Amino acid sequence: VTLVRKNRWLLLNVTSEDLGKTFSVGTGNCTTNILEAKYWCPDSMEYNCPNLSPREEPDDIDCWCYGVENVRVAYGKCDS
Amino acid sequence: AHCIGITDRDFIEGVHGGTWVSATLEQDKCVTVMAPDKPSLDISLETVAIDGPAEARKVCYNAVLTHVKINDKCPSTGEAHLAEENEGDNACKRTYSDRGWGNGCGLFGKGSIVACAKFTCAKSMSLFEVDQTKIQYVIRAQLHVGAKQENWNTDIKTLKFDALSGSQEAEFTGYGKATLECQVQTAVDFGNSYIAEMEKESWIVDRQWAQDLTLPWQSGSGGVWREMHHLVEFEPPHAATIRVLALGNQEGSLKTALTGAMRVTKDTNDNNLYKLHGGHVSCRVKLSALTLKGTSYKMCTDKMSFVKNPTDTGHGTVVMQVKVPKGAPCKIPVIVADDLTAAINKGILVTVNPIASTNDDEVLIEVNPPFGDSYIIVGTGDSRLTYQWHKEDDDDKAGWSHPQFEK
Ligand SMILES: *[C@@H]1O[C@H](CO[C@H]2O[C@@H](C)[C@@H](O)[C@@H](O)[C@@H]2O)[C@@H](O[C@@H]2O[C@H](CO)[C@@H](O[C@@H]3O[C@H](CO[C@H]4O[C@H](CO)[C@@H](O)[C@H](O)[C@@H]4O)[C@@H](O)[C@H](O[C@H]4O[C@H](CO)[C@@H](O)[C@H](O)[C@@H]4O)[C@@H]3O)[C@H](O)[C@H]2NC(C)=O)[C@H](O)[C@H]1NC(C)=O
Ligand SMILES: *[C@@H]1O[C@H](CO)[C@@H](O[C@@H]2O[C@H](CO)[C@@H](O)[C@H](O)[C@H]2NC(C)=O)[C@H](O)[C@H]1NC(C)=O
Repeated sequence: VTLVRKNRWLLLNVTSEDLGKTFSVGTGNCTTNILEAKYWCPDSMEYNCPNLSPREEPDDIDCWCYGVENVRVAYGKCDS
Repeated sequence: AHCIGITDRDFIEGVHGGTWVSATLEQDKCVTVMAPDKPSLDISLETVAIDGPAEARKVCYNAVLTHVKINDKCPSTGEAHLAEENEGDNACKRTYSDRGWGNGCGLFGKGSIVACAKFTCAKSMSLFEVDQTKIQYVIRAQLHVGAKQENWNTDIKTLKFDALSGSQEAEFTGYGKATLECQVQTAVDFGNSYIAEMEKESWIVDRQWAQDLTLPWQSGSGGVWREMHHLVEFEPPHAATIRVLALGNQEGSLKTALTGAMRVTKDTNDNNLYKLHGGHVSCRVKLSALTLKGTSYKMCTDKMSFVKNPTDTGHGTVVMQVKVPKGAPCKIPVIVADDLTAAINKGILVTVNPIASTNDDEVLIEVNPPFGDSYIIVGTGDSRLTYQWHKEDDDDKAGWSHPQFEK
């Protein structure tokens, strides 16, 4: 995984190697469970990762963060 | 002379005193025009095509989606936006997703969500405007002079036409000239038709049908794709994501729909030339300027011989190749009589006034013998050539119409 600061947003750039992994981001954490994700290519996807409350269980999302604001996940579906 | 090489043939007969005749030229057919004291004229429709038709539209049937962006906002916090929405090369969709506790929203309800994707057209179908006036058609013309088959292609004058091209002259050295006023008649109305192109394949399609296609289309000269959403699939949204997928290649569907359409042959050499099928050309031919060479020539009196024996053409006519070793320049005397005694010509001479300008010339002569038993007689005296012939009375491939007089 690579995490980059782009303007107001913080970009979670993940691969198939990051499947289900949780990462410590600053004072909070972030998690992605995206089977679709493989390696980067123009056939990509980028969207928001909801900032959840301490006891907020994920609902209808495959990417989320606890205590981290303005994070978007991005991934590719191509093989290296 | 080339009509002999062509299976479907028709004979136009001119009435003595007339100057014009009317002929209908279909593709893959030939027409032999005969007038008294005039050399017979083979005319045939080679190709009917359109050259450089302006491209009206392009219709993408295979699209490729790249770089999908999705933005969202919790209920009652405003609409969600993307910069790609302003980008013309992007197909976008605005909708709403169920939000609340579980996806980081303090309110339960419909939250804004938008998806954008970079649209690239992998494969598109071209649609050309067919101009009635820019329609071109080519006609081969040739005379019956006595040329060997091996020479036909060099004696054939090629007449190029378009709509309102004016009359075209066909000038034959030593035999004058014939004039053709042609009008092209197409099978298809082009006021409501496009020329559709997919890969190497081409068709004639209806304009209204093509415009009504639920597919992304691009204007002439291009640069903008309209109605991209026809090849883009947005699945029902989740809280913060939407699965956006490019639709399947619509090549198959398009071809399927195109099975019920007339087809067009794209020219092999030129990428802009489109040859039409089934069209015909109505021609008016002036013959009064045609003349016969060797009218002053004395008749051949020397011993001639058959290079090629009289043979059926499949048109109910007979061709022979006669060698003239001595006597040239001279007229070759040819009749088709009832017997060896009579001297009345019952046959019809396609090669009007056959001549041998030089010695050892081999003159190809075509003649239409009468039905039943007859004798083909070339030359006179004891050295003359005779060949017994019989015409079956069975149906031949050649068509004969009523002789015509036009002032
Ligand atoms: C990513 O971050 C998630 C969010 O964690 C938040 O919480 C704080 C503590 C920090 O971790 C911040 O990063 C963040 O804002 C993690 O999910 C959460 O993890 C925490 C820690 O394990 C869970 O908290 C625990 O909840 C237990 C609930 O059981 C009891 O709860 C009620 C009261 O609510 C009790 O009355 C009942 O008896 C229930 O049995 C609770 O038992 C725990 O308390 C004990 O532990 C804490 C700290 O260890 C200690 O201070 C306390 O005195 C006790 O000893 C604790 O409160 C939380 O439930 C959980 N939430 C969800 C939605 O999963 C996530 O694990 C993390 N990911 C990784 C990989 O680390
Ligand atoms: C996510 O990470 C990939 C992998 O690094 C990024 O792709 C890189 O882009 C650079 C140009 O900026 C190129 O050298 C290659 O395409 C990639 N480099 C390497 C080393 O793999 C991709 O741009 C990232 N996604 C986003 C949205 O930033």
